[PDB]
Amino acid sequence: VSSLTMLNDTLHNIRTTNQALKKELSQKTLTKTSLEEIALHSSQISMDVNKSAQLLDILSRNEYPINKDARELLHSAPKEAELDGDQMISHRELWAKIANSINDINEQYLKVYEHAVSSYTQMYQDFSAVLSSLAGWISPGGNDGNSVKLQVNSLKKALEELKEKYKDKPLYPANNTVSQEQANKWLTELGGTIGKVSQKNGGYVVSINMTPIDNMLKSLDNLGGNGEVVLDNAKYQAWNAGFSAEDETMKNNLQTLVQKYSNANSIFDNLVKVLSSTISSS
Amino acid sequence: LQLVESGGGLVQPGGSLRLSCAASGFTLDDQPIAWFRQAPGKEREGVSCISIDGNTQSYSDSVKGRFTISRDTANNRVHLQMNNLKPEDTAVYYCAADRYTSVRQMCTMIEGLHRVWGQGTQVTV
Repeated sequence: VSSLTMLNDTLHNIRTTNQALKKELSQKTLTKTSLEEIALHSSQISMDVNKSAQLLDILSRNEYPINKDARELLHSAPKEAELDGDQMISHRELWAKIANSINDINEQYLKVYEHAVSSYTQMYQDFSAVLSSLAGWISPGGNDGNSVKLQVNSLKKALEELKEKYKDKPLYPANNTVSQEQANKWLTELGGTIGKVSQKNGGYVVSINMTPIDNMLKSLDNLGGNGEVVLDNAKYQAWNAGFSAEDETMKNNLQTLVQKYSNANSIFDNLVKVLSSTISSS
Repeated sequence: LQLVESGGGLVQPGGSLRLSCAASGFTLDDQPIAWFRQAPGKEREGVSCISIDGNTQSYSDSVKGRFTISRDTANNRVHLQMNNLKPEDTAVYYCAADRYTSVRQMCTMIEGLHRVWGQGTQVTV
């Protein structure tokens, strides 16, 4: 009885926080500040999820009844939550089934894509920082104004430590390992390009796909030279185009991850709302 | 296709000017933009530059801290806010477009890369 009102308040708390999170994700450019806010909102959602998980265990073992009408509301719950109403399951089971749905959506959807977005964002921010410093490695060169001199080795090392830094940082899961079949199944449902399956000791992991940065490093290797190379403006333009093309690729990959994260919020929002309606009807 | 500067004129030491780069049949947003200046009998030098996305700005050594470059994508313009104008800055100021570069976070002051130039506006201190 008191649990219900506590749970209903906890559920609305989760709804507002979720909406604040969605505003953070619709922003054009995710900054370090943006990631910090996203992190806070997520830890708040987990705080109320645990609070909810304990109130539902109470309702489950007490066998608080969810009346016919109230159960039918659950049919509006998102298909991802795997909540249907009524048919034949006890009050104990339904309360537990609701707690699992909240926790599973938060653990397998929210937290997962919140980490993926965080990982790829941090990498892209460091990548964009290298591109911002690109003029530092470019010099006039030839005395006619038709050439430019590129510090190929410096720029090469800069991109290679970028790769070294995120070479291991996984997209999914944030820490643990996963079976080959499941790591592939998470990658196949992501978009193939963003991530790569890699064996992290006893198990597997979906790690950041470094092909965009490997493509840039190979463009630099194909320039030759021994530290510095003189490029005519036409060749500089061609090379520079390749670099900006991979920036668009990674920008695109990041937008895809943020969309998966955004889609997860929509799932969670739909569930929490439906649960509030069901709670209010008991 | 025309690059076009404005905002010049005669000011005294410690004063300020706000140069503007505008264009016809040409969007300054499509490539990096730089400001050059040339005193009457000296070599043309670079002053500052701004990247395509506007989040990156560079300034020559003899200009840092005092000047500020920004983009006005709304009206398709680039501004150069020159503050505490010391007498050395007397020169014709040009804004130029580097059409070779396509990376959006970078900008250079290399004259050879800029092939679209404005007429220039006189500044005197």
